[PDB]
Amino acid sequence: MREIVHIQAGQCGNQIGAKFWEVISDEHGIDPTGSYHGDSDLQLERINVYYNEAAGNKYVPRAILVDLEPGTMDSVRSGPFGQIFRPDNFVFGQSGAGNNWAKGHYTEGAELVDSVLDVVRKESESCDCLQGFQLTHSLGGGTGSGMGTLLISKIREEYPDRIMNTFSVVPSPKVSDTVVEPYNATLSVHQLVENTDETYCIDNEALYDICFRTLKLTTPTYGDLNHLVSATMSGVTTCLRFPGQLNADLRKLAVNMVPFPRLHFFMPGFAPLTSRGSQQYRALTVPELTQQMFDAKNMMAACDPRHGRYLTVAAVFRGRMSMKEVDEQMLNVQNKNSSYFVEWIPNNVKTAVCDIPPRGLKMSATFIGNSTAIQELFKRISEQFTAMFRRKAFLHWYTGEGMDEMEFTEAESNMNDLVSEYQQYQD
Amino acid sequence: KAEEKEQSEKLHRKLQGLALVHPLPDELRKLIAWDMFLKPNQVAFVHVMHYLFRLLDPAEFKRRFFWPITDKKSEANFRSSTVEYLKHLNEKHQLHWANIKSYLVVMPGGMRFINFLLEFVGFVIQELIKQREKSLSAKVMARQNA
Amino acid sequence: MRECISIHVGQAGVQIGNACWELYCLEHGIQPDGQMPSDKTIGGGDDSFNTFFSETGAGKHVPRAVFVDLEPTVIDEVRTGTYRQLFHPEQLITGKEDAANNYARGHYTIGKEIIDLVLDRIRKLADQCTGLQGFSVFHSFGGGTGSGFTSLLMERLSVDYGKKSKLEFSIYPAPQVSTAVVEPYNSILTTHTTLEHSDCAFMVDNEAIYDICRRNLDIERPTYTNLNRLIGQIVSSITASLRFDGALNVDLTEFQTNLVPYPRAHFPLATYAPVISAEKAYHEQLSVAEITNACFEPANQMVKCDPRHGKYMACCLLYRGDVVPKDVNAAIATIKTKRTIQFVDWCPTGFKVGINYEPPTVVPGGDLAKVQRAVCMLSNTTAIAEAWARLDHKFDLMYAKRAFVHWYVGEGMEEGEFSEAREDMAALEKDYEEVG
Amino acid sequence: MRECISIHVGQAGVQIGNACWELYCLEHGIQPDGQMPSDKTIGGGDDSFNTFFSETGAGKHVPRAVFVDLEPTVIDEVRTGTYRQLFHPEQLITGKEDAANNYARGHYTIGKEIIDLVLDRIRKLADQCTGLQGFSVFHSFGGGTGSGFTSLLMERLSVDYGKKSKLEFSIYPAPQVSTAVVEPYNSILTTHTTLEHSDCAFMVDNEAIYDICRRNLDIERPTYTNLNRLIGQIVSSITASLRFDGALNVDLTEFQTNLVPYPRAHFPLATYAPVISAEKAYHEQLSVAEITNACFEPANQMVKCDPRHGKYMACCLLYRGDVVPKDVNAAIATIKTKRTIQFVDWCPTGFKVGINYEPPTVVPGGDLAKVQRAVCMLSNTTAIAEAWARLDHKFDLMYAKRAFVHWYVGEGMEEGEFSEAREDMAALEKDYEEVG
Repeated sequence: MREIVHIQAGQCGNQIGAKFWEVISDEHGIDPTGSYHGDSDLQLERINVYYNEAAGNKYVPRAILVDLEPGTMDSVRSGPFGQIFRPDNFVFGQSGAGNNWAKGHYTEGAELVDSVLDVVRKESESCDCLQGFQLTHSLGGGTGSGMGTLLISKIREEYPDRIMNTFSVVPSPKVSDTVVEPYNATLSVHQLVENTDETYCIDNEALYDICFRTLKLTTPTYGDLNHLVSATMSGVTTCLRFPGQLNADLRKLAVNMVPFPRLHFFMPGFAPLTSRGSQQYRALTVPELTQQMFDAKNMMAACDPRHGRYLTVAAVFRGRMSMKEVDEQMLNVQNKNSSYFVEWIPNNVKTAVCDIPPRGLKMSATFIGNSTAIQELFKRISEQFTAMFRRKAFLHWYTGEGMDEMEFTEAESNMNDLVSEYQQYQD
Repeated sequence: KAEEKEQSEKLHRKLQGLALVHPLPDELRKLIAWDMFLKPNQVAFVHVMHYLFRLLDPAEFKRRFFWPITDKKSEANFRSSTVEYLKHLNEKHQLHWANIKSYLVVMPGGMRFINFLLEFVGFVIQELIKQREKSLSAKVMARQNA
Repeated sequence: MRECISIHVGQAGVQIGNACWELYCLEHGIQPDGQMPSDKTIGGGDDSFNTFFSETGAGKHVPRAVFVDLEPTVIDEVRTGTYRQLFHPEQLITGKEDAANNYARGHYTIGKEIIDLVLDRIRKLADQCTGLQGFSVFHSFGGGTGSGFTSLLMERLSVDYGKKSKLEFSIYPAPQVSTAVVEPYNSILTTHTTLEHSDCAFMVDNEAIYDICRRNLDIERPTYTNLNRLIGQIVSSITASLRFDGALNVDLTEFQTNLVPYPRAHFPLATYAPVISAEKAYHEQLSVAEITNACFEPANQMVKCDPRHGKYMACCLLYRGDVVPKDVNAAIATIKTKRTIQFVDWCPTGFKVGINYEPPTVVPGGDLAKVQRAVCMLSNTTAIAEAWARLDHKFDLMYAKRAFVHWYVGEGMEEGEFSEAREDMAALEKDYEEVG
Repeated sequence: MRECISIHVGQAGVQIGNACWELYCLEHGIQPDGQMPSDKTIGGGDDSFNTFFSETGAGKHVPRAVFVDLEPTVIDEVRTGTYRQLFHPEQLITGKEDAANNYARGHYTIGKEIIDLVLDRIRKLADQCTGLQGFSVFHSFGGGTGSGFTSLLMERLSVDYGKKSKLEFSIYPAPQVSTAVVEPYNSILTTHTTLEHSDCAFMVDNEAIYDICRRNLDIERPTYTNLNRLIGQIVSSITASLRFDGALNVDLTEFQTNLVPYPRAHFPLATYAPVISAEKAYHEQLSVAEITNACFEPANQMVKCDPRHGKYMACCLLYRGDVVPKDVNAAIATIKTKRTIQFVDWCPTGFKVGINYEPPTVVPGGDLAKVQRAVCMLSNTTAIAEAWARLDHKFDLMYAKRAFVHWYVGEGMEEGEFSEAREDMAALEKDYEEVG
C-alpha cells in the first residue's frame, strides 16, 4: 500500500484540516459515520492512502488533531464530519499558546509533543509502506507555528527517510489576529527550510484578495478562505488519491519539483475560482482553465510570477476532457511565455489528468509552481519583522519564555539567505 | 498657446539639463524636442517616462514594468502601470498631484500634460538633488580647472 | 519451437503491452478468456503463434509475457480490464512505491528490491520454452521505472541469458506529452547502460505518433490510448514474421543480421503506412505503389528526423495482406528513380522484402480503418542521430548548471555516471557521423 | 491512356464544373455515388471515359477534378448536393477569406497562401495518370478568385507541367448579371497574365447565354442554374471527342493544331445548335441542314460579336447523334453558296468535321429538350476582337480617372501592371486587325 499520516496543528490547521477531510471524504463517497456509499470502484482503489479500514467496512481518516487548547477541537468534534475521526487521535493541552511561537516550541508544546508522537507511532506502525507525513498549520500563531515545527523536527528525528509535506498558512496584515505574526512566521520559515521536503505557501493576503476582488465577497470570512484552501488541497492530493497515468507518491513529486533542497516553497493555484454555494452553470473550456491556472489572480501566494522564473511546474487537470487539448494548451503557454521558465531545466512542466472532477464542477485545474517569485512573500515578512525587531518591540513575550535575541537574528539571516538563493537562480 | 509654448520650453530645458548628468538613451535622444508634447505624442511619452522612472528607482521600475515595449498589449500595460506608480508616488511623497487620470496616459499632450510632466520632472530633479547633497559660478570652476 | 518472452516495464511499457496483446488476440482469434474456438487442432496446428502463446492443459492460450511496474495502479487496470483472464496472476508483478521519475531510484533503490522476483518469474516462463529465442522489452526512456529498472533488468538478463537476443521497444520522450523535466537525464542514463546489452532497439518518438494521430486520424488531442493503438499496429507489423508463417525475419537473430551492421548503431527507424481514420474506411484502397511511397515520407516516420540528411545502411519492407511480389518490385524501381535514397557505399543498395498474406487487423471501435494491405519499413539510417543530438542538447543545458542532479545523488548514484553516460552518447553521435 | 485534369476556380468555375460533371455522369451512365452498373467490364472496356474518370479499387469512378474557391460557400454546396459522394474530399479545396472581387487580392495576397496546397492536390491526381495530356481550367474573368488565383495557378502549372496543354473555359462579364464595377480591370489583368500560358481559351459571354435562355428557352429571367446548364451542354459537346471514341480532336494538342494558327489569337468562338425548350420537345426534329445553318446565326453564338465584320482563320463542326457525313457535306455546300463566309487568304477554306454517334443527353427536369442531333461550331474569327474592344473601352474610362485602382495598390499590386496589361491588350487587338 502507500500510506500518508496527516497532522493538523492549532486553530487554523484544525479548521483547514477538517475542511480537507470533509471535501475528500465526499469525493471518496464516505459519509460522516465512516461508511462507503459511492458508485465507482475508483473511489476505493487508493482510499488506503488517507484512510484506515476498520471493523464493519468503516473508513477512518489517518488524521492526528493537535492543539494547546480544547476550543477548536471541540468545534471539529461537533462539526459535520467530527465523528469520522479516531477519538484517540485528539491530542490537546489546556494552557494555550497565546499566539507565541516560544510557547508552542519550547514550553507548552514541549510538554505535549511526546503524547502526539505516541499517536504518530501508533498510526505509522499500522501502515504497510508509509510514504510520509502531511502537516496543516499557520505560521502566524503559537500552536501551529511553534508546536508544528517542533513536531516536524521530532518526526524527522524518528522517520529521517520519510517525506515531510506542509500546507503552511502565511500571515498578512490584511487578515491578522496579532502584531507578532511576523516573528512567529520568520522563526517557523527557518525550521521549514531545514526539516520539510515540500511546503505549500498559502497566503491569507492572496486568499482575501481572491474572495474580495474575484469572487465579489464584500466581507470574506475564514470560512470563505478555508473553502479555497480545501479545494486546492483536494487538487494537489488528487494524483495520490486516484489512479492515473502518473502513479504518484510524495517522493516522485518532491524529486520532480525540488531541484535544490532549500528551494521547496511552492505557489499553489486553482481554476475555476468558485465561492461556497455559488453554482457555475457554464463549464470552462480547456484553454480557459489553462489560462486561469497560470494567472496571478488564481495563485494562493501573493507574488507576481512575472517578477521571477519557474524552476518546476506541476499541473493537475480533473474531469472528462481531451488529454490532447490539455497538452496543446500547456505547450502553447510554455512556448509563448518561455522566458518565465528556466532553460537549464529541460521539460520542467509536468501535466497529469484525472477523470474524477471535484464536487460541483465538471472540470478543474490545480497549479503547483516552484517559482523564484516566492521570494516576494519572504521579503514582505522580513520587512515586517525588521520594522519591530530594530526596536526590540514585543520581544519580552519570547524572552520571558527563555528565548535569546540571537535566535531572532539567526532566523532573520537564514530567511535573507533563502531570499538571496532564490535571486541567484532567478538571474 | 503662448503659455503652452513657454512651459514646453521649460520642460525641454529641464530634460536637457538632466541629460547632462544622466545621458539619454539613443531612442529618446532623437525624440527630445521643445515641442514634442504640443501635440499628443505617445511614442515620446513612453520613452520619457521610462527615462524618468529609471532615474528615480531602477529597482522599482524593474519590478513594476516590462521593457522594452514589443506589442500593443505591453504598451497598454505600460500605461496602466504608469498611472499606478504615479499614484503610489503621489501618496508616498505627498506630492498632491491632482487628477492623475487615465487621460494623461491615453493622449499625452497639451497644456495639462505638459504641466503634469513638469511637476514630475521637478520631483525627479529634487530627488536627485537630495542624493547629491548627501554625497557631497560654472565659469570660475571651468577656469580654475583649466 | 522458437519461443519469445515479452517483458513490459513501467506505465508506458505496460500500457503499450496491453494494447499489443489485445491486437495479437484479435489477429489469432483468441478470446479474452484465452480460448481459441477455431482451433480444431487440439494438438500442433500452425504452431507459429506458440512463439508468443503457451497452451495450458485446459485449452487456454496464455501470453509468454511479464508485466512489471514499481506502482500497482497501471497493472491493477490490466487485472480488472477486458483481458483480466488472459494473463496468469504470477506474470503481473507490482511494487508498492514508484521510482518518482528518477533513473537512480528505479535502478539502485527500489529496482534492487524487486529485481530477483522479476528474474524468478521470467525463469519460470523460460523453463516452459523448448527453444527460447530471446526477449522483447517494452519501456520508456523518460520515466524512472522505464529507464532505471529496465537497465538493471537488461544487465541481469545478459548475465542469466547471455546468448539470447534482446530486442527493445523504447518510447522516446516528447515535450508535448512529457510528465517530467528530468526526462533527458533518465533517457541518456538508460541508453548508456542498455547500449551494450541490446541487439536491436526500436525507438518510438511520442511527438511523431502524436502528430500522425492529429494529421491522419483527425484527433485534435490524442490520448495515450490513441498513441498506444497506433504503436500496437507497428509492433504487430514488426512481430508478424515471428507469429505467422512467412519468408523474412523468422527469428530475432535475422533482425540483427539484416538491420544492424555495427553493434552500436542498432536503432532502426520504423515507418508505417497506411494510417487512415475509421471514418474514411470506405474510401479508395491505396495501391502497393502508394503505400510504399508513403514509407519515404518523413510525415509517417516513428522518430522525427529527415533521412534525406543521412544515409541508409539497411532497409527492410514488411508487407501485410493483399500484396504481390511483382507490384512490390515495380514500386521499389519507381522509388529508386524518383527519391533521394542514398545508401552507404560499402552496403548493397538492396531492399529486403517480407510479405505476410495475413491482412492487418484493427481493434473494434478503434480510430484506425480496416485496410486490405499495409507496409512497415524498417531502415537503419544515420539520420536517426538527429534524435540523439536533441536529447544531448537538453541534457547539456541542465547538466552545465547541475540542475536536478542532487535527486540522483540522493539515491546513491555518483555524479561521474552522468559524465560517463554523456561521453558514451557523444561517442555514439560520432559513430553515426563517421558512417554518414 | 490520355488523361485530362479539370480544375474549377472560384464561384463561376465551381458552379459550371458541378453542372458539367452532372452531365458527364448522365452521359456515361455513372450514378451519383460513382457506381457504373452497365460496366460488365470489371477491366478495360471502352477506355475513352477513363480520360476524365479514375476507377478506384471499390469499382467507384471518381472525376479527375480539382475544385478551388477562396471561400467555402460554393464548395460546401458541392459537398452537400446530389453528387456529394462522387468527388474525393481532397479534391474540394476551400479557403477561409475570399478575394472580394479584386484580382490583386486573388493573385498576391490570399492566392499565395493556398497555391501550394492546390498544386499538391493537382500533383496527386497527375501521379495517378499514365499519360496526362493536359489541364482544362474553368474560371470567370470578372471575379477576384476567378481572375487573380487563375493567373497565379496558370503560371505555376506552366512551371511544373510546361509540356502539358492548358485549355481555358473563361466566363466573360456581362452588365446585366455583373456583381462588381471593377470586372473590366479583373478581366484585362487576368487575360494579360494568362495569354502566354493558355494554348486555347473558350470564352463564354454571360450576355449571349442570358439572351439565348430568354429567346430560345422562353425563360423571362434566367438564373445561374439555367446559364450553367446551357454552358454544360457546350462544354460537353467540346469534350465529347475526348470522352468517346471518335475521329476528330481525340487530344488537346489537336484543338490547338486545328483552331489556333497564331499563339496569341487562341480564342475560338463557340456556337451551339439546337437550343430548344423542354416544352417544345415533341416538335419536328431539325434537319442536319437547319442545325448547321443555325451555327452561322449571331443569335446562337457564345460571345456577342458579328463574324460578318471579320474573317475566319479556322472552322470546326462537331456533330453529335444521328448525323451522316453525306448530309453534313450537302449542308456545308449550301452554306458556302448562301452565306457571307470570308476566310483569310492564307488559310484553306476548309471545314474540319467531327461526328460522334452518341446523342446529346439532357439533365432530367432541365430547361433543354432531348434532341436527336446537335452541332457545336468552333471557329477562330477576327470578329471576336469586338469583345476585347468593349472590355478595353470600359477599362480606359475608369483608368483615365484612376477609379478603384487604390484597392489593387492596397494589396501590393503596382499601378504599372494596369498599364502593362492594357498595352498587351492593345497589341492583341492590333494582331486581330492585321489578320482581318
